[PDB]
Amino acid sequence: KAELQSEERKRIDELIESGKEEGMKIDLIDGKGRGVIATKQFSRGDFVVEYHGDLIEITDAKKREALYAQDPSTGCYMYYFQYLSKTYCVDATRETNRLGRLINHSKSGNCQTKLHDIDGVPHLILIASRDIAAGEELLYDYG
Amino acid sequence: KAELQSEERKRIDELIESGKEEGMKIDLIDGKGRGVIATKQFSRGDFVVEYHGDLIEITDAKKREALYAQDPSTGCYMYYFQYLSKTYCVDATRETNRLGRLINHSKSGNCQTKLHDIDGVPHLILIASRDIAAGEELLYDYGDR
Ligand SMILES: *CCC(=O)NCCCNc1nc(N2CCCC2)nc2cc(OC)c(OC)cc12
Ligand SMILES: *CCC(=O)NCCCNc1nc(N2CCCC2)nc2cc(OC)c(OC)cc12
Repeated sequence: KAELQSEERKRIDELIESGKEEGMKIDLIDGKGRGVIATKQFSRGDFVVEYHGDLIEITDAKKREALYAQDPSTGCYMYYFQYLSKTYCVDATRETNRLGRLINHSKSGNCQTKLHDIDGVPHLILIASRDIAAGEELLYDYG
Repeated sequence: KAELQSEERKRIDELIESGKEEGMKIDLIDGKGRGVIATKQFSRGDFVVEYHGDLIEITDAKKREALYAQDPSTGCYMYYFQYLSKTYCVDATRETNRLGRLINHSKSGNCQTKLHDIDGVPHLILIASRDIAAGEELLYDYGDR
């Protein structure tokens, strides 16, 4: 073990809250376009990056969705989930410098999502679903 | 006022439970592209069409989102809402004969959303936000409002 689990949790909390993202970079994938590449090896289970965005409840998510007035054909950055009796939305619509929202989707990726609680506040993170080689495209799937 | 409210509530319920979607058609909208055009007049407040899809709970919404495994850049047909303190999703991903999911979005729209109850079951419907003349493209706004 619990000590090591608590200590790894602390390192994940510190990375999440620091504002820093390492071990990855934006690159153009041949025949695909923009994507995120691992610039270091990842082991199955390792923290990759947060899917960073504003955490809001469903009422505020509806207010935001109504006001963006963006066309739905271009995709949505608002992700919904339930956590301890509440429904939340991680709204990553804002065009920030964060890499989590840039990781492409795949029918079989090397990143999976997990909810990571920080003092009763859930964070949507990407963890490695298998071992990842440096240079591989980071690809998520829901799962 | 209660009589007119009840008569209309029954009119909306019958249309939903019959599958028939009258006064509109699929068309190449002038100067834009594919959409839905009104083929009759609609007064402000009138029922236009339901945003038809599978009504599911959040657990099943997560499983479907995981199974479709679609590229998120092409848009999403899964609409999340709260009704009587419970979370729902109307999933219109399936390509059916239904027109509601084909109505284009616009903040300058002529259709607004409303949650319409049928024996405790919420249905997401589109209602005319203003008068709509025949030949106008139907366009939705997410607002109530
Ligand atoms: C990030 C916000 C977002 O994209 N939300 C998507 C909500 C579900 N998708 C969707 N919803 C509707 N509605 C909901 C309320 C009545 C009309 N119409 C849609 C229409 C289209 O295309 C015409 C799409 O395309 C993906 C999605 C719709
Ligand atoms: C109809 C299903 C759907 O489109 N769901 C949208 C979910 C929110 N959008 C979104 N989410 C993520 N996540 C969620 C869990 C970690 C990764 N990544 C996204 C990435 C991209 O592009 C790279 C988009 O593009 C619109 C949306 C994402």
